[PDB]
Amino acid sequence: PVKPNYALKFTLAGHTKAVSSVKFSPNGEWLASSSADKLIKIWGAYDGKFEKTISGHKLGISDVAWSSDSNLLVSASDDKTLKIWDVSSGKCLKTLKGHSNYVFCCNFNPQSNLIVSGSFDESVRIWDVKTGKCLKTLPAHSDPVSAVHFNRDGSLIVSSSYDGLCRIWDTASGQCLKTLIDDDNPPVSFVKFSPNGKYILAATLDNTLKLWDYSKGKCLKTYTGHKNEKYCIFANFSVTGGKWIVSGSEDNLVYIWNLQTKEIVQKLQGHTDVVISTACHPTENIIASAALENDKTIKLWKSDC
Ligand SMILES: CN1CCc2cc(-c3cn4c(n3)CCC4)ccc21
Ligand SMILES: CN1CCc2cc(-c3cn4c(n3)CCC4)ccc21
Repeated sequence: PVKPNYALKFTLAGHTKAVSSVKFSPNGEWLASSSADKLIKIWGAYDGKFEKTISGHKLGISDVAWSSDSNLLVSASDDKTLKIWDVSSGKCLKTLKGHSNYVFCCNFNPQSNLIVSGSFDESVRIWDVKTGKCLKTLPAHSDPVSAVHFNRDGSLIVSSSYDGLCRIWDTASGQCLKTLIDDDNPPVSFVKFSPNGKYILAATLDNTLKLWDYSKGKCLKTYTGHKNEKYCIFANFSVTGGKWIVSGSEDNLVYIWNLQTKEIVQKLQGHTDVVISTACHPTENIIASAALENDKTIKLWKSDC
């Protein structure tokens, strides 16, 4: 396919403040959302049907992430903690304490025995899921950490920060293996590995996404056309159909680029505030998007390709 044709299927209302993050469960059945309203909500991935609310954080939530078996969630909160949740029972299994300021980002490793987190306190922490203990504190950056992500076999962590750096860490040793420096260093507002783990996708607050070969330490692709100067917006690799890059934008649109040609192939209209988060379904051509305070809704979009 040369262009996808995503169309709005469902609009999911329920959060009473800005939505911060949406994530599809690895088994494809569910969507989790986090919000400034201190809640996690679970929704059906295919019908958008509200399932349940998970509560417990004392302040807003900035991020949520699924374990690989789709049975657990981890959330990152302004209350300086992460919480590990059993989704079926709703129970908080562990409260991960150690960060000294807002926790902004989180992720399980593929094995899901570890959680990585990034904080306003400028550190990256690695946690043991089963014990709830912090295993390593990495002196990762000199400004708030905007994103953290494990690669495909969990051996590496990538982190990004308003200090303008992306760094690659050895999970086991905690050593910094790579620092990515462009010809300039605008604040990096998001980063994640490509599915094959050979690239990293990095968002910067100069309306630019970049695809890096992080080993070579060189930029391969650049994506522009959207607006991103203020917020940390999630971006994605869409791989179920055509190979796209997907991102939210501060002009209330979802942007989709051809990964190879860097050309915009679709802009999804519907939201009425900044689209802060997008997620791509693991097996179907489905995108979830979520918006900030003036909108508060989550949208599910489906394409034939
Ligand atoms: C309520 N607000 C305002 C904008 C915003 C942004 C985020 C966020 C978290 N993460 C990202 N954006 C990218 C990687 C992790 C969370 C909460 C909020
Ligand atoms: C990744 N970075 C860059 C700037 C930033 C800002 C905040 C933040 C959240 N909240 C505040 N600041 C005040 C009330 C709630 C969290 C993470 C980050």
